[PDB]
Amino acid sequence: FDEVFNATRFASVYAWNRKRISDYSVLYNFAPFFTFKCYGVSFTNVYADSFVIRGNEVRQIAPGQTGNIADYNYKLPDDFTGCVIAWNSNKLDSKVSGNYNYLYRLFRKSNLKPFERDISTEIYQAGNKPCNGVAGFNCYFPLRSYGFRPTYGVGHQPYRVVVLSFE
Amino acid sequence: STIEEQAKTFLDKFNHEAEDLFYQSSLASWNYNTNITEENVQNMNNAGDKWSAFLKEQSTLAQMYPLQEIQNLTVKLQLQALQQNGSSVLSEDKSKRLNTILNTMSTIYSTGKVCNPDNPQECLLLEPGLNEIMANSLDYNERLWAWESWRSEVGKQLRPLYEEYVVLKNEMARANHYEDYGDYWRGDYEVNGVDGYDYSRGQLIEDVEHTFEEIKPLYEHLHAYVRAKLMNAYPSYISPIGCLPAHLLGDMWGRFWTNLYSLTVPFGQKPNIDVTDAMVDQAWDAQRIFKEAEKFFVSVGLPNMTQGFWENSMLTDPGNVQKAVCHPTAWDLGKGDFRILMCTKVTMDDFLTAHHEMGHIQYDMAYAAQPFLLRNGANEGFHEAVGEIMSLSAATPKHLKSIGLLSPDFQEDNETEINFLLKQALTIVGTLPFTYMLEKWRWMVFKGEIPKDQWMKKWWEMKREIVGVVEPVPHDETYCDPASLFHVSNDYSFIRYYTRTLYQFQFQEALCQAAKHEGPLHKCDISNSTEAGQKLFNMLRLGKSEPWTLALENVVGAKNMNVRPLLNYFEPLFTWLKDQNKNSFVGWSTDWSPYAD
Ligand SMILES: *[C@@H]1O[C@H](CO)[C@@H](O[C@@H]2O[C@H](CO)[C@@H](O)[C@H](O)[C@H]2NC(C)=O)[C@H](O)[C@H]1NC(C)=O
Ligand SMILES: *[C@@H]1O[C@H](CO)[C@@H](O[C@@H]2O[C@H](CO)[C@@H](O)[C@H](O)[C@H]2NC(C)=O)[C@H](O)[C@H]1NC(C)=O
Ligand SMILES: *[C@@H]1O[C@H](CO)[C@@H](O[C@@H]2O[C@H](CO)[C@@H](O)[C@H](O)[C@H]2NC(C)=O)[C@H](O)[C@H]1NC(C)=O
Ligand SMILES: *[C@@H]1O[C@H](CO)[C@@H](O[C@@H]2O[C@H](CO)[C@@H](O)[C@H](O)[C@H]2NC(C)=O)[C@H](O)[C@H]1NC(C)=O
Ligand SMILES: *[C@@H]1O[C@H](CO)[C@@H](O[C@@H]2O[C@H](CO)[C@@H](O)[C@H](O)[C@H]2NC(C)=O)[C@H](O)[C@H]1NC(C)=O
Ligand SMILES: *[C@@H]1O[C@H](CO)[C@@H](O[C@@H]2O[C@H](CO)[C@@H](O)[C@H](O)[C@H]2NC(C)=O)[C@H](O)[C@H]1NC(C)=O
Ligand SMILES: *[C@@H]1O[C@H](CO)[C@@H](O)[C@H](O)[C@H]1NC(C)=O
Repeated sequence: FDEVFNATRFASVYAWNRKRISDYSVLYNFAPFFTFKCYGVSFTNVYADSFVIRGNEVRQIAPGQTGNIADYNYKLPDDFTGCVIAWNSNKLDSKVSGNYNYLYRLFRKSNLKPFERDISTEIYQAGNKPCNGVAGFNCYFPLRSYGFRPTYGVGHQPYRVVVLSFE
Repeated sequence: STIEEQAKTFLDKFNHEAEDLFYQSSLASWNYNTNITEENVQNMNNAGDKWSAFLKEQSTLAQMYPLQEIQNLTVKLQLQALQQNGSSVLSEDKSKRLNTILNTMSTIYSTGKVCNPDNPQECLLLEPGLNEIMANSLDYNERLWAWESWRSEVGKQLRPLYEEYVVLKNEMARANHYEDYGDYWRGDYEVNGVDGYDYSRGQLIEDVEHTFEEIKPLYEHLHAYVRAKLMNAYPSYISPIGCLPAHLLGDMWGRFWTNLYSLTVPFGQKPNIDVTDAMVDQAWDAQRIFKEAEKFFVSVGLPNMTQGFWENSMLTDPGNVQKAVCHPTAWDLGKGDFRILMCTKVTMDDFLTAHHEMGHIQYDMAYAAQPFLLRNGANEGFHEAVGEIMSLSAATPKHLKSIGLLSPDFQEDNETEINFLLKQALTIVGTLPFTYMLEKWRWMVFKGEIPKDQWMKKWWEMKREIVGVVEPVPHDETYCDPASLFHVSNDYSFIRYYTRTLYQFQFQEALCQAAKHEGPLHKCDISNSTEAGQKLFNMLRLGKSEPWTLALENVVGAKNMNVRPLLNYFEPLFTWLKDQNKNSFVGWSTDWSPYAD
């Protein structure tokens, strides 16, 4: 647990760290935890995924939602069993002149399947004339980046999310 | 993949990149405006030119989607607001020449000077010192010297430049299928293809001309009153059947009549409502003001301030070396960052400018969810109207005596409210004829109905016929009087100041009617009522995504601008004026002139 809850750096949304883990009371009396509304409960082994997203997107990590995160980046099934927690990291994950080392994807050809991870980096093709691996007209590069800065309103700041799964 | 999915996909990437670059540029401009140096100028111009280049490239790129196939509305609105060729449709030489004459006109207006006729080494600029004589002096000869000399020594340098600014602008606008520059300007109030809320670029003229015909019965009476009062401070210079000489009107152009209040005050023995002493006697600092403003705004149902607004804002004047720009504004830096820049004192005018600017900020906060290109008022006149109704409502005794600045006793008489209404009319009504007439002149000049050897003739004919103001010295065709105004020589549209004055009172009446008000309209305060807040938010949260003729109906109940709320506002003053001009001659004749004898 100690590793992915307080580490020095977190992972980006299109490629999230995954841990198949081989004490719950301590996580509570801690950092503000701006949301702790889980579902499965009021096991053999557990997985613990984590990533960094925007503020006003945290309401999309949930069963049966829609957005550029729950369609191309991270989707939960309708019978979700683990839970989710999310909190603020505005002071540890932002810097003047932008923190361009966090990425997310906003173009894809088919919506994600539950519990899937997409690392591919092919040039997206919107038009009908094929692109053949070079940007330009109707062919884009699908990985943009948050420009995290400290002088953002709550909702555009970086938030760290950690999902625990059950089985 | 038809034609529309491609436009949508392209708009996504545009939104992302534009949001980022815009935040950077606006942060640079803020950091320069609050702390002036020599490196911040460069740190601002760098981002400014980068943003302009990005926008130009994206506009050139967005021309490949034929507008006549997009079937949605918001997609079409964005693509159309992005495809605007603007300037640069001209050749290179013409674009460079237009930029050069624009710069030369702005420089001439800014740094021109006129000096005394008996000591020519004692000149004085326009801003600190010329329009201080016009607004304070009570000498006929001094005001006449100032008025004549400004127009004769600066207006005569702007004519040969204006004569070709007109040609170049007309040609640029004709190269965009617009038929003249005036049509390009009116092309902001246009709605096309909504089946019930249409509006042509040619109906704005008709609607302005038809709603101005119902203001004349009040403007004529205010005119007669101001004239019969000026005839006691400059005896034997005004004629009781003629116009008003153009140099006796309070400022260099006569745009506002608000400096004549010390001369034409109805009841001069009753002091006006002015809370500056009771604010100092309670140690009201530069931060209790904004707290009370936020309290007023959250009372009706609107949100709080973002808590990033309190820390980053520059509310007071800074320390020893932090030279800034002390002009109150509201900044919308983007990405959820809203700020206020003003150097507040402990007075009463700042207590109202606080509410004005926070109204601007509330409008900016309401529609921050729309796409990038659709973040603005519904047209040119909505933002300032929304900002102004708050200052209108927060300056009434029924609100001051509940904040805590006035004694709970001290009921007000009727003479005090006539004083208040007359001071309001001297700056609200006394500026509608001027605005309408100047914009009519510019439209007729651009259209081609006034040949370039009849500009001053028509200008002074219309001034005598519409505004009721005669010139004190004949002006031949070598002058250019309109270009001696900021908006004319700096290429700014001017019709917004006329539609704003109507939207503002329509909003105020529709909001006071939902708060269940009973008295006259000039006593209403929308505070402490939730229905008014909801009715205002249901239009604030729209932005430019809907045609303005629908946003106006969401609040008021009509589709076009009306004028009945304004006269309903001024009714008591109207009755008093109609009973104070029994002996005078209501109206004016266009033949008398101060030199005809
Ligand atoms: C989260 O991790 C941090 C370090 O990554 C822990 O910080 C340490 O806390 C202990 C006890 O408070 C101190 O003795 C150490 O000096 C701290 N380390 C540093 C570098 O300051 C923290 O305890 C962890 N908290 C939880 C709940 O896991
Ligand atoms: C206002 O601007 C001035 C100059 O543009 C800033 O002064 C310098 O700021 C840099 C920024 O890191 C410092 O390293 C220098 O030591 C400052 N020098 C002096 C003489 O002040 C100033 O910091 C700016 N204001 C604020 C609040 O940062
Ligand atoms: C194209 O038009 C449709 C309707 O004409 C828009 O559909 C709306 O989309 C928003 C955004 O998801 C929804 O909240 C609304 O509920 C939709 N309306 C309806 C009636 O379903 C669509 O947004 C338009 N295209 C774009 C890019 O905005
Ligand atoms: C906007 O300006 C351009 C020129 O800068 C006009 O001309 C077209 O530009 C496109 C650019 O790719 C060319 O492909 C066309 O051949 C040009 N000529 C046309 C379309 O007749 C363009 O027409 C202007 N459009 C608007 C709406 O003003
Ligand atoms: C303000 O109110 C006073 C209070 O009545 C008005 O005074 C009246 O004026 C009329 C004029 O026709 C007289 O007939 C009444 O006798 C007056 N009242 C009293 C009690 O003597 C005054 O006219 C009002 N002023 C304005 C500008 O409306
Ligand atoms: C808005 O209404 C509230 C409550 O109805 C007013 O607040 C109270 O007003 C009563 C009546 O004077 C006072 O006795 C209380 O002390 C007030 N409470 C507070 C916390 O101030 C409030 O004054 C009204 N606001 C306006 C602008 O009229
Ligand atoms: C506004 O702020 C005050 C305290 O500053 C708080 O009590 C109030 O609940 C806030 N209003 C809203 C709508 O959150």
